[PDB]
Amino acid sequence: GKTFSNVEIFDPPTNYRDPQVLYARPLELSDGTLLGTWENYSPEPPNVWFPIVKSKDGGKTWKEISKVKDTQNNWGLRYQPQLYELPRAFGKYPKGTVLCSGSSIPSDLSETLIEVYASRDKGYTWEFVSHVALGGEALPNPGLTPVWEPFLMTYKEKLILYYSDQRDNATHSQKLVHQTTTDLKKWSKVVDDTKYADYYARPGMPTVAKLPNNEYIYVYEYGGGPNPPAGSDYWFPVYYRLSKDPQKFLNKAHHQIVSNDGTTPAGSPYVVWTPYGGKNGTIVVSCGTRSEIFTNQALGDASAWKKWDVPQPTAYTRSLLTFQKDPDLLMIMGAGILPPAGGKNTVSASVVRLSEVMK
Ligand SMILES: OC[C@@H]1O[C@@H](OC[C@@H]2O[C@@H](O)[C@H](O)[C@H]2O)[C@H](O)[C@H]1O
Repeated sequence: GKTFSNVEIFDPPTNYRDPQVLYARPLELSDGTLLGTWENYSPEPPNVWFPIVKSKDGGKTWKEISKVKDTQNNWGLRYQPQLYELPRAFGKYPKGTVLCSGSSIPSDLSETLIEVYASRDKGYTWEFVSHVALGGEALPNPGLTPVWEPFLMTYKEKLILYYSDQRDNATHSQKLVHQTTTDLKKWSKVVDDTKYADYYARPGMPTVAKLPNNEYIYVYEYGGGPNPPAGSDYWFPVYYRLSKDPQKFLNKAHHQIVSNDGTTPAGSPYVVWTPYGGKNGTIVVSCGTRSEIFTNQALGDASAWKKWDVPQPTAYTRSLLTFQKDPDLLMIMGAGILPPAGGKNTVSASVVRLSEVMK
């Protein structure tokens, strides 16, 4: 069988710091191998690292094959890891190089630094590549200037790195931006992807997927979005935008995700698209406060969102991956909840079939 539920990837030592683990991310390589990483809250020193686990049987079993370490700052690689495989060469880094981006942060949380590291041997060894974005104190409070949450994607001859940015702290509590590169060393000026005029709004957590009508869907949580539910005065509903040019979401109309039964997903979303289910494929979205997946088989039409149960539990920024040799297969991977986590977080995954789940 290719499907499985709740297979454990990592059970953290008892001495790891709340939340112990968080922010799981998967990656499929062109040879079918899977890589996985997460925020790894070990007792320091040594400075924290991003572990790299590898599966050769479609995620049934896993083994750690390396650690991505901060070799530049004597801080550690601490938050918001993101794995990505180059689909083409950039500068001296050929097609098939594995990138691991993430934020390097000293233990005292006084600064944030989004880095790119590269592996030329499919995840066994790593080398620093470049510093992308420096920010201030790593607490999500209005007025601080941190940067967070890198997400990578290619577009033609460019690689784009999307992230969350609090540096414009006289105008936006947080906004969403990107930089681009053609060689993985020189990065463009910051470009805005999504921002709202009320200072207290905090759009965050960008992820992106390519649709088969040559548009891209750009998904994020809209901190401070309208109509918080009774008894809340600030929430993080999931919104998205559509654009033929993925450098230009800023000027595109936004849409909230709401399923046909009225469910409003919120918190730390993650989107993928898979060439399965019909001529438009299937867009799949997870959010960080519910266990279901949300699907759209109409290229992001706002009235076509569906919702389906899966056996993988709710988790912060629960992530998604679709298998290139079988688009019907969906991996859902998580590393538990935001602290306080009560010592309960583990890193785990399920593989489901959209054909079975979508009934
Ligand atoms: O990833 C660990 C997590 O990051 C910090 O918050 C960042 C905050 O999270 C999103 O919801 C927003 O885009 C961003 O400002 C937390 O302090 C830490 O637990």
